[PDB]
Amino acid sequence: MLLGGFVPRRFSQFNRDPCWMFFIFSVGFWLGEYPAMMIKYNARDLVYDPHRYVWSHHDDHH
Amino acid sequence: HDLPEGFEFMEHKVVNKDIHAPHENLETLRLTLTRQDEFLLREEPVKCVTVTGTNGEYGIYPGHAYKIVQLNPSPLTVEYTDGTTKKYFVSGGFAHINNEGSCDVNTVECTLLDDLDLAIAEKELAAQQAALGSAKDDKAKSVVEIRISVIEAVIAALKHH
Amino acid sequence: IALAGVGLGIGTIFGNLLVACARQPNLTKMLFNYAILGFALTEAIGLFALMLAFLMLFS
Amino acid sequence: IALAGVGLGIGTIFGNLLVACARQPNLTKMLFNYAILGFALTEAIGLFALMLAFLMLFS
Amino acid sequence: IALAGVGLGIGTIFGNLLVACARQPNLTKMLFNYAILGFALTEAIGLFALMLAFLMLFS
Amino acid sequence: STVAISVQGLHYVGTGLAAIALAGVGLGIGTIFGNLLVACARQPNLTKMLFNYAILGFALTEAIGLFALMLAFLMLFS
Amino acid sequence: IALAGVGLGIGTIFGNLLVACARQPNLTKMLFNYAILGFALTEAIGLFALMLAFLMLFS
Amino acid sequence: STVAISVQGLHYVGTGLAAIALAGVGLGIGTIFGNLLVACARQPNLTKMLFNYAILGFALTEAIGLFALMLAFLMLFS
Amino acid sequence: STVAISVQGLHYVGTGLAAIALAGVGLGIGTIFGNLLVACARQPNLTKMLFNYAILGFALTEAIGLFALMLAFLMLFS
Amino acid sequence: STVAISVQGLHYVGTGLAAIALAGVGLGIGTIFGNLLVACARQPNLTKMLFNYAILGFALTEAIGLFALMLAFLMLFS
Amino acid sequence: STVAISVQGLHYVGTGLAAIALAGVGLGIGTIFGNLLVACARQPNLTKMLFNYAILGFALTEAIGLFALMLAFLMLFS
Amino acid sequence: MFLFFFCDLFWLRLLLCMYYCVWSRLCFIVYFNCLMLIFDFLLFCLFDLYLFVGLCLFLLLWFMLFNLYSLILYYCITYLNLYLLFCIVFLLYIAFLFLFCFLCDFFLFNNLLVGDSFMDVFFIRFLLCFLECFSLLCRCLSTFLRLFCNLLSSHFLLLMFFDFFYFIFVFFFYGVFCYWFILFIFVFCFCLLFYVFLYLLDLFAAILQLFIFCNMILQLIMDFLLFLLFV
Amino acid sequence: YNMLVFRDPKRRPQLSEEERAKVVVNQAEWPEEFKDFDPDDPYKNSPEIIKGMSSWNLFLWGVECAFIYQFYELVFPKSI
Ligand SMILES: CCCCCCCCCCCCCCCCCC(=O)OC[C@H](COP(=O)([O-])OCC(O)COP(=O)([O-])OC[C@@H](COC(=O)CCCCCCCCCCCCCCCCC)OC(=O)CCCCCCCCCCCCCCCCC)OC(=O)CCCCCCCCCCCCCCCCC
Ligand SMILES: CCCCCCCCCCCCCCCCCC(=O)OC[C@H](COP(=O)([O-])OCC(O)COP(=O)([O-])OC[C@@H](COC(=O)CCCCCCCCCCCCCCCCC)OC(=O)CCCCCCCCCCCCCCCCC)OC(=O)CCCCCCCCCCCCCCCCC
Ligand SMILES: CCCCCCCCCCCCCCCCCC(=O)OC[C@H](COP(=O)([O-])OCC[N+](C)(C)C)OC(=O)CCCCCCCCCCCCCCCCC
Ligand SMILES: CCCCCCCCCCCCCCCCCC(=O)OC[C@H](COP(=O)([O-])OCC[N+](C)(C)C)OC(=O)CCCCCCCCCCCCCCCCC
Ligand SMILES: CCCCCCCC/C=C\CCCCCCCC(=O)O[C@H](COC(=O)CCCCCCC/C=C/CCCCCCCC)COP(=O)(O)OCCN
Repeated sequence: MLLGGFVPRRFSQFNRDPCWMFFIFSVGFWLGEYPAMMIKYNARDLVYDPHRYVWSHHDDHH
Repeated sequence: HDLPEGFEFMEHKVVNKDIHAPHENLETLRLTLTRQDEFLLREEPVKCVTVTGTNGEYGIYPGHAYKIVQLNPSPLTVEYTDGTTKKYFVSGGFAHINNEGSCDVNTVECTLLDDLDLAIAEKELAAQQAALGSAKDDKAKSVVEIRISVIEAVIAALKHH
Repeated sequence: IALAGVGLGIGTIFGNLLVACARQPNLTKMLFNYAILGFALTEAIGLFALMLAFLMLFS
Repeated sequence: IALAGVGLGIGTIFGNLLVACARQPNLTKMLFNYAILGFALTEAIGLFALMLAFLMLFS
Repeated sequence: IALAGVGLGIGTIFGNLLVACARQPNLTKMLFNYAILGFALTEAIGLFALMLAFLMLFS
Repeated sequence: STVAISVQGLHYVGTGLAAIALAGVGLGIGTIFGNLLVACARQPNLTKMLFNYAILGFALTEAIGLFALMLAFLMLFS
Repeated sequence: IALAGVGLGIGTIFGNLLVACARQPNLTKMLFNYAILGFALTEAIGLFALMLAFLMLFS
Repeated sequence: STVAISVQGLHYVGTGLAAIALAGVGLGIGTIFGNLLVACARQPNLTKMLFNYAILGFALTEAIGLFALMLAFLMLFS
Repeated sequence: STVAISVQGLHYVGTGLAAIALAGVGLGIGTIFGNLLVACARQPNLTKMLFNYAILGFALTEAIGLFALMLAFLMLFS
Repeated sequence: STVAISVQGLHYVGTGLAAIALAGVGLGIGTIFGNLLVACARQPNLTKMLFNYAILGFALTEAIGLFALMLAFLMLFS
Repeated sequence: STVAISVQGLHYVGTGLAAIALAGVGLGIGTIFGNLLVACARQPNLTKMLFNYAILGFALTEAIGLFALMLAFLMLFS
Repeated sequence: MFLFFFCDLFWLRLLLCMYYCVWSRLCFIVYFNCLMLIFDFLLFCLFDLYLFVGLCLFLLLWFMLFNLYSLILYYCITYLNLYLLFCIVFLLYIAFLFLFCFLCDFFLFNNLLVGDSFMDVFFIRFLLCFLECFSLLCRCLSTFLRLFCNLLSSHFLLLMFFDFFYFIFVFFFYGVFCYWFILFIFVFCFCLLFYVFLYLLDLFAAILQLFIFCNMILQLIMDFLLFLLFV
Repeated sequence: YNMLVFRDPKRRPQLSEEERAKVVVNQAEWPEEFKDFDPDDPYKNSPEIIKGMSSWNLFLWGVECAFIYQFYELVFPKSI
């Protein structure tokens, strides 16, 4: 119902409560998984599967 | 020297209802009919009142939304919860409808439809029609047209019933 | 699709009927008859569209 | 589909008729006659479309 | 698509009903009877549209 | 390759479309007579002049209808 | 496409609801209930269109 | 392979579509006259100035209909 | 197999569709004048001022119809 | 059997359909100005303020037509 | 016999049909602004609040246009 | 065929056990109208008009535990099947209808014959009666269909938008370092705004649809209730 | 103030202006945590749950966990 509870005023206060500490850790995970995906899936050495045209989900579900 | 305001003498103030208030189902309407500063009905409970305004006819029943109506020369009907109808004829004025369950019809002249006569209207209509052709100027023509319209409305009301 | 213009037309008649009744309820018995008359005409138009919908559907 | 507008147009006439009657119940006869006039005029277009439909149906 | 007209027509009836009652709350019963009469008459046209759909989908 | 095709039945489709325009005309007639009644109730004294103007509105709107109808018949027989 | 005549019909009801509340605000409850009734009936028609839409989509 | 096709009867279809453009034109004209009657009823003394404006609106609306009609006939003769 | 086809007559269909846009434009213009008559009968002292705005609205509303008409010419002449 | 077909003239149909969206824009503008004329006759003192808002609606209403107009060029020229 | 066909020009038709959805959005915006002008004249003391509510409604309508436009670009490219 | 699976509420069941081992007041109810059926005093009903309160509360709780938490990514609405919702609505609606019918009071159906004696019985009143008796079952069907399809459509839209957001965020963030960074920033702000708007809309609609799911049943009940006046 | 949709509750005043003006404020009696109290930042002086553990440290911890989750297979791949 969103009635009350501890509300940090800014980022620096998220360490003033264990629940908000876990929340900021989770937010860090959420936002930091994106740069990791950028680096991993846009890497120079990444190569498409040579057999990618052998089979695809499009033919399977069709 | 605190001049008592003339309205203060009249303690029967108007009962206006706040918007947020809970609804009430009303079975009667408090009608207040007035002629030339003389009331014929004092907050009389009635079932409904029919009034002919400028745009058209209006049938006011209890709980009708707040409104202001500019009446025109025409009959006015009042039907009580008992099942009795009383018909007047008005020449003009205003009707105030309140959502609280009140209706104040203040007319310049309100007379019983019975008091009116048919032959008198007919002869007056003929005289006005004759005088319309001999109207001095545009203003006279408009005045005669106003008089003719009133007479026609009276005749129509009489012929209706 | 012609029925779309018929069913909508009927609703318009009844919509104005409610306003007319809310203005002069004592005339409801008269207005209702006229409202029925309008429905008897718009519905008749729908029959013509229905007739074609049936003739082609069975020919 | 041409009948969609025709049927809707009739509803408009018989919609305003109720409103007009309540305002001036003394003029029901004159208003009713005009409403019938409008209905006939709209029906004329309806038959024009109906004629085309039948001609293209049995041709 | 015929349901588009029926759906709109029903909403128009209720749209007039709401204002009709606000004008005369004392008649929230008489007006209501005519409104659902309208819904049934308009829904009747929808049955034909659905019937044709079911008479062609299963054919 | 060059291919020229002449479909005879297409003229039916064009004719039906021209008939649809009649709906915009037929509905327009109702609008004029829908407001004529209100005007008569508002100002009964002008029951005559308003009627003449309404007829004029019908004429102009009807004329548009015939213009569309001419295309409908031309393609029906050609 | 039948949903187009449904969404508009719903908008018409609520559009009239606000005016009716503005005219007879104390009567909001009865107006609100009748609006829900009208909304329910209009949605029922739209779903019949969805029933056909899903029947054909999976056929 | 390259294939060029020339379908003849299509011009009937396009012409019919242009005819539908007159539906709004017919409706629009009816709307003007409908409002004219109410305006005359409200202000009966202005039976000429309102009439002049109504004619102006019809002329402009008719021009739009004529624009569409030119395409309707032109395609029918192409 | 790969097949490339080039139909000539389709341009008629697209042209007719563009004309339908005029239906709204024609109706929209009628709406402006319809309100103009009501406005004039409600405050005739501003008739000249109201007329100027109505012309402005007509010019803006008309401009849209030209865009559709331009597309019709582009496809009709291509 | 696998068959791939490439019809060249279909972009005309898409362009015409996109142009049809302009009817709503034109009608919307007409409604805006129609209400403007009525509103001005009611509160003439605030005519200038009403005019600015009416133009704002036109700016926010014509923009939608451009998106539909944009799609026409993206398909007409491709 | 089994025949599989792939028409490369059918996405134009789908794109055009999606673009037609903007006709409702444009008219909806016109209705919002038409009422805004009427309301402003009625109660000019609340112009700011009415203006904010009109913007809110405009944003909601624009979002629907984006939904319709979303299906247009997707089909146009995909 | 017998399939063994489990609902997606085990964690929520654990939380309910942990937090509700002790009593707590409830003051906010999604559908409060099931507790106040009579608004005019001195009116009382001999029918068990408060029987629906427990089912209403349980249904609200269950559907809220499912739908509201379904916004969280990868959360599954285990009951999301058209015919399963049909079964639920059938149970509730038909149970109340058979409660009214088992009363063996035929006069209760008099209102089905719409209208007054002044209208043709066979060609007007009777047709409308048929249509209304059809409308009852249509109301049941409409309730279940609306509940199913609102959820399905909202979640389809959310999945599509999230896919687009992931695609652009992952494969086009490098534009921040390029000369066209402004376009990417505009697109990213637009996507964030749309994300927030979609989440708010879904949160509000999930609760509104339950209001309406319970309101349809309460309306069915009210259509056959008669109130006596105390004297 | 707000943090996303979470709004900080605010206590309604109970004392009238006349009574309020007669109140003597003595911050010496106040706890060290709440001195120079500011409604817009009541937790500025609130002690940390873990000494030396900043919010940014936890955010970076989460980022590192995400990086591990995404990159562990890249260094220690396993067969199907
Ligand atoms: C052949 C292979 C094996 C399978 C055989 C199957 C035979 C089938 C026959 C034919 C049946 C045809 C029809 C089938 C229709 C199915 C429909 C269906 O599934 O719909 C979905 C639907 C999903 O429901 P749901 O929403 O998920 O909620 C149900 C849940 O149970 C949660 O709901 P709930 O929380 O409301 O439930 C109440 C709950 C309230 O909460 C609790 O009580 C909490 C605990 C919950 C337990 C239940 C959840 C199970 C979670 C997953 C499994 C847990 C780990 C198992 C590990 C297995 C390792 C191999 O209380 C209980 O559950 C009471 C049981 C508590 C047991 C405690 C035992 C303690 C032992 C301690 C021993 C200590 C020893 C010390 C010694 C020391 C010595 C020194 O299923 C049902 O509604 C139930 C279907 C059941 C149908 C009857 C089946 C027949 C009975 C089979 C019994 C087999 C026993 C032998 C197994 C041996 C191991 C292999
Ligand atoms: C108000 C928002 C509240 C949240 C609401 C809920 C959530 C809503 C959703 C949005 C949340 C946004 C994200 C949260 C904010 C994060 C930034 C922040 O505030 O930092 C506080 C913090 C200061 O607050 P504090 O509590 O006083 O901290 C105490 C000290 O910082 C000292 O810290 P300590 O005591 O913990 O000690 C740590 C230790 C250790 O500190 C460090 O480790 C320093 C950081 C080094 C880099 C490590 C990676 C950092 C994370 C990047 C990826 C994050 C992706 C997600 C970002 C999401 C943004 C939307 O310190 C040192 O040793 C100092 C470093 C000395 C070395 C300097 C050179 C570094 C070289 C790095 C090489 C690696 C580069 C990569 C390539 C390598 C290739 C071989 O400032 C920083 O430290 C930031 C530095 C880096 C900035 C860029 C980070 C990514 C972009 C963030 C944009 C945020 C926009 C917010 C707009 C708000 C409008 C109203
Ligand atoms: C009454 C109204 C309640 C409103 C509550 C408002 C909540 C506001 C939340 C703000 C944002 C929180 C972000 C959390 C991030 C967690 C970590 C993470 O990575 O998640 C990303 C996830 C997914 O983000 P993503 O989709 O970008 O993930 C990308 C991952 N890949 C690329 C692999 C696909 O974020 C969410 O989906 C969070 C949405 C929350 C929506 C609100 C849910 C409300 C209903 C549940 C309430 C539960 C209360 C229970 C209480 C006890 C009951 C007994
Ligand atoms: C004689 C004695 C000898 C002893 C020798 C001991 C040697 C020890 C060597 C190092 C061991 C390291 C073990 C840990 C790392 C394991 C990594 C791994 O396998 O990951 C694979 C898995 C992934 O496996 P995966 O490969 O299946 O995942 C990939 C998935 N896809 C493909 C979809 C991307 O990684 C993780 O899941 C990492 C999760 C995070 C790990 C760190 C957790 C820290 C705590 C955070 C929660 C608490 C926060 C509280 C905050 C608030 C407080 C109030
Ligand atoms: C050892 C690391 C050294 C790091 C130095 C980095 C310097 C970079 C300077 C230039 C940056 C812009 C480059 C623009 C072109 C990039 C093109 C691209 O993606 O190429 C990838 C390089 O891209 C990457 O791998 C990096 C992607 C992005 C990395 C993001 C880093 C962390 C960002 C954190 C964001 C957090 C939020 C901050 C917001 C700030 C602004 C509001 C390499 O592969 P290609 O051969 O080009 O093609 C592959 C096809 N098979």
